[PDB]
Amino acid sequence: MSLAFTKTRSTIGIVAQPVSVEVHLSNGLPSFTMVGLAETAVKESKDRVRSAIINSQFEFPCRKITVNLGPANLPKTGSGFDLPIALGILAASEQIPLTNLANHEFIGELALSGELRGVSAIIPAVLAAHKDNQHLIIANANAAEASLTGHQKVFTANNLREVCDYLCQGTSLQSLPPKP
Amino acid sequence: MSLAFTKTRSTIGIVAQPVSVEVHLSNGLPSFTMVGLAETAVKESKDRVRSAIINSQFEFPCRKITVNLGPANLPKTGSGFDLPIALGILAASEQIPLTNLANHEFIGELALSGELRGVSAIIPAVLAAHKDNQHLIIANANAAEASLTGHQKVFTANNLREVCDYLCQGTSLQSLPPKP
Amino acid sequence: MSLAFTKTRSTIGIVAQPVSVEVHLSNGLPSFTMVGLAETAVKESKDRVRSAIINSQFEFPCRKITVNLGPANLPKTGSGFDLPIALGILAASEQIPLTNLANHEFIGELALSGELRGVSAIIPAVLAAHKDNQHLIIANANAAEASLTGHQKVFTANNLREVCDYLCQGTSLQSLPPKP
Amino acid sequence: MSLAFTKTRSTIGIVAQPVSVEVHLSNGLPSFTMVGLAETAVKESKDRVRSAIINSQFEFPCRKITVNLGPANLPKTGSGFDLPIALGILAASEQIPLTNLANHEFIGELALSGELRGVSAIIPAVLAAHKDNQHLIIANANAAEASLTGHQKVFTANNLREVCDYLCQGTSLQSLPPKP
Amino acid sequence: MSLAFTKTRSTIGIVAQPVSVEVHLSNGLPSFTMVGLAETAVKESKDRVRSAIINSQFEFPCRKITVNLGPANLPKTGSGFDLPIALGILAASEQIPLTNLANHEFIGELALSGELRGVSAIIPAVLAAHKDNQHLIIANANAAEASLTGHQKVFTANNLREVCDYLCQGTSLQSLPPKP
Amino acid sequence: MSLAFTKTRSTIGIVAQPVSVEVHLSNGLPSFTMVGLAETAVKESKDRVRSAIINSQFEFPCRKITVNLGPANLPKTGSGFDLPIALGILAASEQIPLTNLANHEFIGELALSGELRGVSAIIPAVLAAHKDNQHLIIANANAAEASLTGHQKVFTANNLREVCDYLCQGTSLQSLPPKP
Repeated sequence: MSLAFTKTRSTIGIVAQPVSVEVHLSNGLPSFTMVGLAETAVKESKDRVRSAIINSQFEFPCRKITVNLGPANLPKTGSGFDLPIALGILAASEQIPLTNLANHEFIGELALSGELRGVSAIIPAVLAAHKDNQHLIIANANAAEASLTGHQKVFTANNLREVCDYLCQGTSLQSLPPKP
Repeated sequence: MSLAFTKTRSTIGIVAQPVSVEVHLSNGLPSFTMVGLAETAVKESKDRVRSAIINSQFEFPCRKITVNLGPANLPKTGSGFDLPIALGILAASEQIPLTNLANHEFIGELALSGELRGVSAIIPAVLAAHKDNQHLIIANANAAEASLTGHQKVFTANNLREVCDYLCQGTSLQSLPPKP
Repeated sequence: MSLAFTKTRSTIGIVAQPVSVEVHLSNGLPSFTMVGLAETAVKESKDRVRSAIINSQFEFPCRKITVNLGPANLPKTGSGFDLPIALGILAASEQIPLTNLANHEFIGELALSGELRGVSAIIPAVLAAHKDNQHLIIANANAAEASLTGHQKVFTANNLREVCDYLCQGTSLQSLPPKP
Repeated sequence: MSLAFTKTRSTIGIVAQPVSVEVHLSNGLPSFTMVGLAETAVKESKDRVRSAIINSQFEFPCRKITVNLGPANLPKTGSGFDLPIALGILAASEQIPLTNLANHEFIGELALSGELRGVSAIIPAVLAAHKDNQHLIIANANAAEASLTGHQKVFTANNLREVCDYLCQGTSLQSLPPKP
Repeated sequence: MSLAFTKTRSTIGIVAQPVSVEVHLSNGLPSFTMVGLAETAVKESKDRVRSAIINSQFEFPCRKITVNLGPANLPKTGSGFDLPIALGILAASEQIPLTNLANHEFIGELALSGELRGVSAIIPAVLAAHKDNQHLIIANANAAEASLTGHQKVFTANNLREVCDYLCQGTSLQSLPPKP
Repeated sequence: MSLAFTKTRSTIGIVAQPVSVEVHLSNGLPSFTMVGLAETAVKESKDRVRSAIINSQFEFPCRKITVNLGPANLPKTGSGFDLPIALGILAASEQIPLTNLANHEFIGELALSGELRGVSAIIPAVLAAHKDNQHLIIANANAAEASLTGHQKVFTANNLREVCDYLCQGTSLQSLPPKP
């Protein structure tokens, strides 16, 4: 069977509580289910992620998908849950080796072309990821904001193809710009 | 490809936050998903855009239509998203050459005849468009309001066919009144 | 094509905003879609219009109906939108020549037999139609209330067949009784 | 044709406004639509009346029933709309001659088996039916409250077949208020 | 005829209002419809009744059930409507002699297996049953609370099959153990 | 037959009322019904439990599931109802002997891999289970919180297979950490 456990961060107040996106593909009819108290802003990432995956020259599963963005108590608010979901889908469809996601935290928003967009309130997530020793991968638009941290384990990408190539083969991504 | 990008502006308060209308025509059955936090454009812009496209002697895709409006975490209020969405559908269906959509914004609401009615609070959009060096193509009913600025590279249109010809061809569209 | 426009009024407070009912018949399956922020009272006019057209010895289209009500950002409240919509459907289905609907403004709801019924707050609509020099056609029940103002160029009908006859061949259509 | 115009009264505040319950059996698949701002306590009248009409040895049409009860903009709120709706449905089915509902106002809900039940706030309906010159009909349970007025033309009954007889062949409901 | 009039008591304020649970069984496709102001806790009772009936080695009809618990204007907020509904459905499909429900008031919910459970605020129901001289039947768990009154004629049971046998044959379920 | 009961606790106020979980597998089409006053956080457990059962190398019933968690008046508002539901489903589908669950109480949510996660406020459940003398089984993440009571019979586990072996085979494992 195939299931993937991607990591990310959700901000509640000042602390970015860890969140564990958990995709799981079944053999039933091609539905799409999201649980874990997903707010409307994050409950509509279904079609957005579908388009961002199809447009990046990938195979979007024709299978019963079931995302589980939850510790079931915490409601999810931000819009940065598209990159974790897309990478979880790809990893659970065997298009990405699941061992690449060992210790990475992904935060990003996907357009309909696969291009990544900048989420808001990124600093708490970067601080939490640094404190947890995890690698963080964010959209280019947040590179300027996260440059202050000066943490050497943060990478920024332009689109989903960049992140997929980095995970599968490690093409160096883009690092973060120098501290101001 | 079947992916098109368009630009418009949503007015919250006094600022006109740029919006990125993204249309992606998939291969499934007829659908018109409109992700992005639209309130009254959700289920109303669909039918107006469909009828305006059909009545202007255009092919309406018999596919799964996914429309994603600008930033995900930004409620979108006005009714002027019919022209950007219609042009995005036409571009994604190749009925318009999308290589000429880069420098132009679009604002307006479409009737069922393909005619362009006048949206409210338009001058902020003109200011923003000129600041960014973009052509702003608005409905004829807002020509009076747009003429105050006298900004060059701004235009106004009677119906959707006028704009589609101004893009496919290069016919001068309407210009603006000199300064009534 | 199968596309007809009608005019009516929407009374809020002391001002009767102009509303342009727009009807389009497409080739899809049977359906009836309203647009323009129509409230429950307005949005429930579908069945009333259907039965009023059917019982008046007219032909109700089997096509997909699509009614767009005037400005897309103005909620519609009154119940007098049944007559404009019925006339729009008949005009779009070629049952009526649509040149007659040029300068007239129609108000008044429809019973299930095709007979017209009165609607509250009719004086502002009469005033607005007077300022625009538009032939107003209202339900016969509203004659006893409108005629007190002694305003001419306003005609009152009892059933949809009467209005259709007046538009097709100018068969009188009664008139507001003397001020008495 | 298939149409019927029953009558009843709706009580808001102290006054009881006239409410013309109307029916139209259109050709098509089985269906049932209750137009006219009907609240839930009226919207279950669908099943209530269907069961009453199949438990009173009557025929329930297999046609697209369309029960409109206006004035449309009046928020019907009571629950004694089952009897007028059932009578109108029967009349539109040519089971009850429609020449008998000319001067009869009906009130009182229907039990699942056919027996009429008592609705609250009946006195204002009695007062209005007195100030219209109508044969007001109520459930037997309301005889105690109708007696206080002592008015005539206030016949009452226990089940549907009692009131169907008072209309078709067998007159003399013979349940006038106990005391003048 | 597949009809059954069971009875129960609804408690609002201090008085236990009478409730007449009425069940019909049409000849259509399988369905289920609860009529009246059935609150959430009541309308979920459909599956509870179905499971309790199936597990008790009874026969669940494959018909278009239609449960109506009047009056239609009194909210049914309690949860002890499960047992009366199950008994009515059984009696409708010639599974319980209808006559045996002559003067019995049933209160208490069910589980999937059919075992009865206690309900809150039982004393007023017993007081009303004594006043109206009905053979009240309550859940076994409610026996302890229904002792302070000390009224006779009140029976208790744990399984729905016990009540079915008592109604069909008569087995003296229990005797409401006395108090000092 | 295919009916299985499981026990758990819901914290309402300061007390942990028992919540009997009941699972019924009918013969109809594949479905899933959660009867009882279950909030979104609880009725979103269908997908979680299905995925946890499938991914643990178990068999998920291809039947009309019907989950009831009584009483039908307590607003079940916890987040650790997934483990009792999964255990009940497995027992109902003759996958776990039903005699094992006769004395144990279960708590803890599930992931899409079957691993158990830590619910909030486990202490009241431990206190109530000790008072009633039931073997409480909780997720490993709650071991630290459950250690500060000193009560034995608080065995823990990491995934569904662990608890299944604990019941089926008897591989008792894990326990409260010493007594800090």
